[PDB]
Amino acid sequence: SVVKSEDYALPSYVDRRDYPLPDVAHVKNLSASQKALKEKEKASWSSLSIDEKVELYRLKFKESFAEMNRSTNEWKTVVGAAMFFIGFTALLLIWEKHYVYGPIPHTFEEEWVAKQTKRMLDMKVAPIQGFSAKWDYDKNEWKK
Amino acid sequence: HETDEEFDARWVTYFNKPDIDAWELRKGMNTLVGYDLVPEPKIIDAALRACRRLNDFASAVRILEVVKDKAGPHKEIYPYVIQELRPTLNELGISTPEELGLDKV
Amino acid sequence: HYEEGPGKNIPFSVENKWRLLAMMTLFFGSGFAAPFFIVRHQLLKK
Amino acid sequence: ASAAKGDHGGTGARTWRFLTFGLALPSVALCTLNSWLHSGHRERPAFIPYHHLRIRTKPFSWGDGNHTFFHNPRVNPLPTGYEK
Amino acid sequence: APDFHDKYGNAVLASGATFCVAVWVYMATQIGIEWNPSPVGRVTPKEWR
Amino acid sequence: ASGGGVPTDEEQATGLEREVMLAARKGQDPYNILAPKATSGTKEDPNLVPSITNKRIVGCICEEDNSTVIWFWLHKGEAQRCPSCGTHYKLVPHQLAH
Amino acid sequence: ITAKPAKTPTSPKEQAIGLSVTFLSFLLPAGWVLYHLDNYKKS
Amino acid sequence: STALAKPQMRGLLARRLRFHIVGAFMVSLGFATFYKFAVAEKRKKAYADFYRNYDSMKDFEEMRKAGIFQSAK
Amino acid sequence: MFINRWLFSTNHKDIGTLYLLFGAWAGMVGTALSLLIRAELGQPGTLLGDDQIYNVVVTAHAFVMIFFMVMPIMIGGFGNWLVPLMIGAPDMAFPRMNNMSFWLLPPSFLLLLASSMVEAGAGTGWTVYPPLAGNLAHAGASVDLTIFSLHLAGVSSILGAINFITTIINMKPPAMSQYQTPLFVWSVMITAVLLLLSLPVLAAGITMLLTDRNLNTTFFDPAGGGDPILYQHLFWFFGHPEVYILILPGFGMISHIVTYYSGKKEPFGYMGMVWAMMSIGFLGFIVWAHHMFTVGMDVDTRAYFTSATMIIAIPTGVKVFSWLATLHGGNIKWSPAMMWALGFIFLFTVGGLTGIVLANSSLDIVLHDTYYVVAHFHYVLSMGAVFAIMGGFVHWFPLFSGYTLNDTWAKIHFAIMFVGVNMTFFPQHFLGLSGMPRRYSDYPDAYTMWNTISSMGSFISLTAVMLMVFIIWEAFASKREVLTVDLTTTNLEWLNGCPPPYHTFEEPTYVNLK
Amino acid sequence: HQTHAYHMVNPSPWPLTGALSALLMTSGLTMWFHFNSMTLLMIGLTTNMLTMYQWWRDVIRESTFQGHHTPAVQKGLRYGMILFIISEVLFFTGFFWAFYHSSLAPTPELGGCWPPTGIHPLNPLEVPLLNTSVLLASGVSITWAHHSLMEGDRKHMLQALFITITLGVYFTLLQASEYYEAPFTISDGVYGSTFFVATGFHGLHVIIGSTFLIVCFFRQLKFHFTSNHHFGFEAAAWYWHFVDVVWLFLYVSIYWWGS
Amino acid sequence: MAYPMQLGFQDATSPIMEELLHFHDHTLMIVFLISSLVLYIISLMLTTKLTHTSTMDAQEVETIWTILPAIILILIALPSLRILYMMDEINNPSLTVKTMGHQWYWSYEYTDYEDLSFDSYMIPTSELKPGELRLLEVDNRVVLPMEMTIRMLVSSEDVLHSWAVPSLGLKTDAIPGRLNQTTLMSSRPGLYYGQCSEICGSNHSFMPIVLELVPLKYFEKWSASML
Amino acid sequence: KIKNYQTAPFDSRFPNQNQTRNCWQNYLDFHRCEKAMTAKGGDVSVCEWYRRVYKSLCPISWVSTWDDRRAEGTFPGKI
Amino acid sequence: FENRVAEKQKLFQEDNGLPVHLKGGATDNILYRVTMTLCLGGTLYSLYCLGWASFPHK
Ligand SMILES: CCCCCCCCCCCCCCCCCC(=O)OCC(COC(=O)CCCCCCCCCCCCCCCCC)OC(=O)CCCCCCCCCCCCCCCCC
Ligand code: HEA
Ligand SMILES: CCCCC/C=C\C/C=C\C/C=C/C/C=C\CCCC(=O)O[C@H](COC(=O)CCCCCCCCCCCCCCCCC)COP(=O)(O)OCCN
Ligand SMILES: CCCCCC/C=C/CCCCCCCCCC(=O)O[C@H](COC(=O)CCCCCCCCCCCCCCC)COP(=O)(O)OC[C@@H](O)CO
Ligand SMILES: CCCCCCCCCCO[C@@H]1O[C@H](CO)[C@@H](O[C@H]2O[C@H](CO)[C@@H](O)[C@H](O)[C@@H]2O)[C@@H](O)[C@H]1O
Ligand code: CUA
Ligand SMILES: [Cu+2]
Ligand SMILES: [Mg+2]
Ligand code: NA
Ligand SMILES: [Zn+2]
Repeated sequence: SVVKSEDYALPSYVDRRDYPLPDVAHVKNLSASQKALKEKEKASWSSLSIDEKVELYRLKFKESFAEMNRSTNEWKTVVGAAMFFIGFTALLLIWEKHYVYGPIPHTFEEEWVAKQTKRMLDMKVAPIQGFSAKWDYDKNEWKK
Repeated sequence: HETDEEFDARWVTYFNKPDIDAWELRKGMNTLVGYDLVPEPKIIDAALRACRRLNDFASAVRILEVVKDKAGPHKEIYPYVIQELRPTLNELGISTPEELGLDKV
Repeated sequence: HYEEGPGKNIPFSVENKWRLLAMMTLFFGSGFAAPFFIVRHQLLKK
Repeated sequence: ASAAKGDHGGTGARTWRFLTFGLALPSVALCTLNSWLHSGHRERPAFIPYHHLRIRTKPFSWGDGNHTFFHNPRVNPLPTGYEK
Repeated sequence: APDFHDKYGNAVLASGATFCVAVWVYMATQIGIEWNPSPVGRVTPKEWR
Repeated sequence: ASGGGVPTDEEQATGLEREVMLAARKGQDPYNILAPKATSGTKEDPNLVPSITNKRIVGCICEEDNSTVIWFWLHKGEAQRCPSCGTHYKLVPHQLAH
Repeated sequence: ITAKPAKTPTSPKEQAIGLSVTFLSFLLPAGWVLYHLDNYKKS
Repeated sequence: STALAKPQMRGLLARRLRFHIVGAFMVSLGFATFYKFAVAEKRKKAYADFYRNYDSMKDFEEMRKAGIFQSAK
Repeated sequence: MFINRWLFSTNHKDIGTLYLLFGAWAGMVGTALSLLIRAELGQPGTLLGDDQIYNVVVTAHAFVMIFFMVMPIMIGGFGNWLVPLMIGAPDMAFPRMNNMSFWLLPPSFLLLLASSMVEAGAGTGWTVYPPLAGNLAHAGASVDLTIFSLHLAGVSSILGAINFITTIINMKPPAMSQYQTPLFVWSVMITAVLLLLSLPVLAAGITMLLTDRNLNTTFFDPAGGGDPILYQHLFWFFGHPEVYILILPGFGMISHIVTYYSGKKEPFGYMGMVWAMMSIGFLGFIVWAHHMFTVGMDVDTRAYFTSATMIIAIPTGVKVFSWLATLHGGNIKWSPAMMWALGFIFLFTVGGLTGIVLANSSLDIVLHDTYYVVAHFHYVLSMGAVFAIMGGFVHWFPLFSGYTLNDTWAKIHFAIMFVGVNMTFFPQHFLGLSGMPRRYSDYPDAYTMWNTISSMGSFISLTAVMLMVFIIWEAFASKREVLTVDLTTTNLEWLNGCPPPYHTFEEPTYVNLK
Repeated sequence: HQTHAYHMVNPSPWPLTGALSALLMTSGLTMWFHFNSMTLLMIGLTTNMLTMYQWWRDVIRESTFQGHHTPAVQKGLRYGMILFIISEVLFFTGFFWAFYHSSLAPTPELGGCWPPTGIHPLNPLEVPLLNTSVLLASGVSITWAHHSLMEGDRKHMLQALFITITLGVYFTLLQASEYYEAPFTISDGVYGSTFFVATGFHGLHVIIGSTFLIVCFFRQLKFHFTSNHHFGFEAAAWYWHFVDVVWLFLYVSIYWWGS
Repeated sequence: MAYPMQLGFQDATSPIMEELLHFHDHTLMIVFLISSLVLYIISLMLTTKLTHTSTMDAQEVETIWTILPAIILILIALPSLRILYMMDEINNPSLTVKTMGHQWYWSYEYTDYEDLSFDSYMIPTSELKPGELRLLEVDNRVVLPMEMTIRMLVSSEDVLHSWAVPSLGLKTDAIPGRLNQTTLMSSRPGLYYGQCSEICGSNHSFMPIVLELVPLKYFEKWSASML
Repeated sequence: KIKNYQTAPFDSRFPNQNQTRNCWQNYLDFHRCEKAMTAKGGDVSVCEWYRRVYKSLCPISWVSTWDDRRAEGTFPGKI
Repeated sequence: FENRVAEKQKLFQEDNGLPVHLKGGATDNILYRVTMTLCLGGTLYSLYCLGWASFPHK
């Protein structure tokens, strides 16, 4: 039953839906009852009990298809932890805004922006679609 | 290649070989489940009888699991096949994975 | 001959995980820190 | 082409030695005579300080910075003209 | 037998999402970042000349 | 016009280069320069794979022109089959340099 | 792939320690430089 | 009891593939149509309608009176 | 012992280890330069107060990421570790030369760091165009130190390309034809033939820039009858092959990772994938002047370069579709390397498509030298290369080290990196279409919002990079040794165990002809 | 014990010393061009030369003396030398490209003509024709050398190889004399730039190839070569034909067509 | 000029620029469709338990996936090359103006009749008049007649620069020793901005271009007053 | 006499984006003509077209460097 | 001259565990020590020179 490094060059056991009959049995050394069970398997399988049938399955295979195919909760740990580190990055960006960046230029002040915005509409910036197109020059207001 | 009927007969004959060995039984099933189809009952019948001649109950059950797995989300296919094999399952005393509790996760 | 095997086919020791943490910290941290320090150096020259 | 000679029964050492001394080196002798016959210094041209010549965007790393590496005073003027 | 994800997954999901949302909302809205969004529908133009 | 004085490989080749030359003379290939030719590969007439140890990697190109080669360790003992095509191989260990 | 269990398991506490030192090793020296940019800019 | 009817057992992956590649083609046609009307024609019509009765001197005169130009007051 | 092994090596695995470590340390330098770029741009105004420094940091970021991070990891690192094992060879053809190609890299890197420390750095762009890179506008040693750094990096790579071509052509089992070799070994052969023919032209070009700066030649100075545009032709004649060299070994790794995690014995359409890589490598020599559509080019020459450039989409599309047809019908294993390859396939396609928009010279007039070009190459190059690298690295790390990674932590790393790169580069498209120039230290105020979001994105990828360094530590700290690996019958590099012995294939594989 | 035919090389210090000699040569050219000093460059040229000598000495120990060049090893070296020579052809191609770009569309600073106003080109029928005859001649003698070796003739291999080396030296002295006599210089605009950088790098390869044939000459004097195994002599002959071919393109392009 | 949060191109000021907008809309539709198809197929490949892992035959499918992409490329190339040749066709300009780049400002020469030339520098942020645009305004704009084909010739007196005006679809490198030519025609009066677009050293970001498009008679008088 | 000049017309000799040689050819033609006229005691007025063309096309600094080099005797074109 | 390659073949095939670059004898060690001294000492000297060149000398 123990798999060793020094066994790498030998056929090994795998549970894969797409390779259902692996190259070796799951259990290679049998107990005396396991051995007699194998002897019993050579007679009609209708004489084997359910528990003996299950045991013959489990000597050949490690996990059933239902077991090997099961879904897990790992996605919760992945998505949660990715969110936590993304949240941590925002701490870094709060530190950089507080300690690294100085004031932005005065052209971002509310009054500058209001005047600059008028002057864009005076020169009809993007008058066909992008910007002045959205201003109503008759009603003197943004188009609804 | 060949007709459905031809393909199925070739696989029936492969598994019906009297002295098929354990290497050949595995090679067969592991090759067969590479194809885009759920094997016909007649093919599964012949591979379960090869398991009987090879004294291998465990591989017969696993062959039933793989028919179910090959059907993917088409849930009507596995009960149809088990229906079809029922005289064989009875004659050989093969219990289904469900009868053995091996469908529970 | 040379040592073979996990942990032995590499030019750094993994025999102690804390000493490895310090070596990895200094290795990757020195690459990462370098350009910050080269910008500091060029801003300090005028 | 085929050149105007012939051999081909075998291109071995005897044949390539025959080409070495019968054609290749006589050629070199003839060209050596043609050269060492149109030798003799020709009269150097008037200096004109054209801005596409005698370029100096950085001094050279040797001498006074202003002489080329195989500078020949007879025929290579400096930017300011021929040397004394 | 419960692995790490069965035991901690719901907690990791819930707190990681809460924390992430909280700290990005705070960074985006409370610390003076100027996003410079469009003036359209928001700015009253004012005489400049 | 012609003379001698240059050694021949028969006279002066040494080390492994001399070993390969002398083996080729006897039609042998101890250093694996040639591709072995397949047998029919049945259980009765398996491909014979020489080794100087107890296991050797085999690549099987199951059909001519396949681009996929199938690789596996072949161990001393009963013949083993390619996991793709079933062709048989049997290890024949030992020796080299006498 | 299958593997052995770890020869020297790294518990949650030891991972928090490894992650924190890895993070400080990149954050602190750059943080120091950038904190002091203005001391350089007019130095 | 009732026996179960025999289902399609062969080619199920190919079948699924053909169904959805056809579907993706239909959706592609849908999107081209939406896009040609929401974007591409929309643009042609914005430009066409802007220029249809456009008066460049009038636009210039409005710009001049708003004080935007160096060369015109 | 230590010095004989690690400084005098003649072993392909150790030398490949060295290149992975070198490239990883380069990638930290490169990433820190990229964070400086985006910190300067993260809000309007000046951060560094010195745009000559901002230009040096941008120039260094590209040379570090291209010559010291991608090429060493992909061809020096994965090439040396994997190509001999995938063909059953006992080492490279020239095992001691192989060690000089590695050792030329630390000196080439020291010269580039010297260039940034002396004078005011080389603030030229990684294209180093004269006259800005000439001796009046960049007087002093910095550009010359950059030129030599590229000379030593060129010779390392030209000798590596001779070694990989010879190894791949001469050292396969006698029965294995070239059409039995894995796709990664072909992707390496083809990258090496591109290196062999492209690098010598860039060495000619930058040696002429060196003589124009120091020996009073005038190849690129109109005062002597030279022409700055001649430099751009010789730079780009190398530069377009260089971008396919950066991605080709990524395409090789991706074919193996998608085959492996789809549980397939082989990629779909193997000879179509060989044809596609050879076609892309051949067309990669006849398109370079799409880097020069705004220099004053004749209309018929623009037409030809637009049409020849677009043709590359045909063979590249065959490889994208063939990777999709390889996933088709697979038993998909969602391992972290699979995630990195599927991210590659989608993000490489986005970037290749924005390349096709730029191939249209009439649209390129408006888009050239804007952030739409930066968004193009950070999708196809920065992300395609880096994601194939990360997928390779997480796939093959248990082969090279003998230890496993924590797959959950590796999934977490993937997720964070995927968010970061997309937040950083996707808005650069809007910046480009609306006309923001590249290589600027500050922008008109209208460009603030996309710049602000792109710079916040850059910090998210930084958190991913830090995490990845912890993930490697934890694997080495925990020492989970590999026991079993699936599909060795079609992945020869794993069949000698993990890590394989120092000498492998001392007895070669037996492969029959038949 | 291996049972393939390829060569596992002993761990060696020459790759590291060659990489560091590269850093010293380039550091040293920087020092010479900007910090007025030849010190680093001279140490780097000296280490470069020691590195080449010991490295190639060891390849000769490995092959002639230890027997590690089996036919598979030798075929790999043939490919390596062909791919190297292709890389050198692409390097010269950059210089021919710069030549044709400048001379086919001469700018107004030149007078809008080629050769530029004020340039008096060498007469291609004088020394340049001689140099052409000298290199073609040496291609014929090195072929005589190669056949004498394959035919097992020691004295005539030595004489033909000597003659070939004497021709290489004669071309080098000729070209040195032409450079001194030339009335234009490397600073004479793009005419001087293309002429001296393209012929100067060719001249450097003539010196390297001559040095390589001189090493083959001393190896042949010590009986290293056999009549069937002599790859260093084949590599030196393929390199020498490369140098001859590059010269033919220089002569036609620069000296003849560009005059 | 660009405006905050803009996603696409500046509105077109010249009829070449409107052509490019329609061509970009056609190309972008094709780019979205392909990228969204590959993302969709990826999700489809990954969302079934059905398997098929045996060797698959590739020659039928490689036909569709080489011919369909070839047709899509020809469907981009055709309108693409139509625009290219249309822009190139003989125009007859009524005016030639030269611009020379320098580190770091532009100069302009209008010498068809008189000798008019001047330099044009960015307005420093601290000197901007209320409402003016940071990094974009200049002291001396390039005044030009609207509704007229103008030939711009572009060069440099020092390193490379590039003279760009995105709303007019223009970008032409400025190379010392070369005189590159491009044509400009504005459908509208107004102020059109652009920025130097080839890295030329430490103030590459700070040498903008501003065109001021006005009726010809204003342009004549402005020219006279700039002598 | 044949005037109303607005700007230099399209010249099929120089149809592409680089107009350096158009500027240069008209500068040379002007000065060659003016040389021909001043010599053969005719009138420079006939050289006008080339003068207008090279003025419209050539950068002022090119014209001014080339005039200096003609005065200096180092102008490399033939006049 | 006489052919003495067989003597050299014996020398370099001596089973003494020496790597090929030192197997000719003491003279190899001395050449190796000269080369490596010059390379390492030159490399330290080039780092000094970078240190010197990294700062303005006004
Ligand atoms: C990061 C912040 C982004 C801010 C978003 C927009 C703001 C809206 C303002 C407010 C909306 C108001 C309406 C104003 C209309 C302006 C019209 C215009 O002139 O139009 C020109 C515009 C048109 O742009 C748009 O019409 C916006 C659509 C954005 C493209 C769709 C992908 C959505 C991406 C998701 C977020 C980004 C990160 C993930 C992207 C992942 C990689 C693409 O500009 C472009 O050319 C950008 C596209 C660059 C080309 C690269 C294409 C590759 C495809 C991408 C993947 C798609 C398949 C997967 C489908 C998507 C699955 C992920
Ligand atoms: C990995 C590196 C890499 C790769 C592979 C590519 C690939 C391509 N790139 Fe480029 N590119 C860069 C790196 C790369 N690029 C860099 C670094 C620059 C800037 C250099 C500098 O200035 O600094 C650049 C610049 C660049 C420019 C110059 C822009 C400018 O400066 O104005 C152009 C112009 O055509 C271009 C085009 C392309 C094209 C058409 C491809 C094609 O090979 C892409 C092919 C892929 C697809 C099209 C997607 C997959 C296909 C399908 C799904 C099939 C169906 C598709 C269609 C029918 C369209 N790239
Ligand atoms: C007889 C033919 C022999 C050729 C060799 C002779 C000279 C010195 C050695 C080095 C050879 C290098 C090759 C070519 C490099 C550049 C120019 C050399 C050709 C030459 O020698 O040109 C001489 C100028 O030399 C000069 O500047 C000499 C400057 C010498 C410094 C060389 C500078 C080093 C720069 C080379 C960098 C090399 C990068 C290599 C890339 C490797 C690939 C990665 C011409 O002399 P002149 O007085 O101008 O005119 C003659 C007037 N009577
Ligand atoms: C003033 C002088 C200094 C000039 C500066 C530059 C220096 C000059 C270098 C000249 C090159 C000398 C090369 C000598 C190689 C000797 C080793 C050798 O030739 O090795 C041979 C293998 O070839 C091999 O490695 C082939 C190895 C081939 C090497 C080819 C090298 C060309 C080098 C060019 C370097 C410069 C690059 C150009 C700049 C742009 C050994 O095999 P055989 O010959 O078959 O012998 C075995 C038989 O005896 C068995 O019976
Ligand atoms: C782009 C990569 C950068 C990412 C963001 C980096 C995130 C920052 C991590 C913190 O870095 C540190 O923070 C300080 C403050 O928070 C500094 O202390 C400074 O601040 C003090 C308090 O104001 C003093 O106590 C000290 O002297 C000191 O220099 C400082 O040295 C530094 O190491
Ligand atoms: Cu001028 Cu950039
Ligand atoms: Cu390109
Ligand atoms: Mg540009
Ligand atoms: Na900034
Ligand atoms: Zn087989």
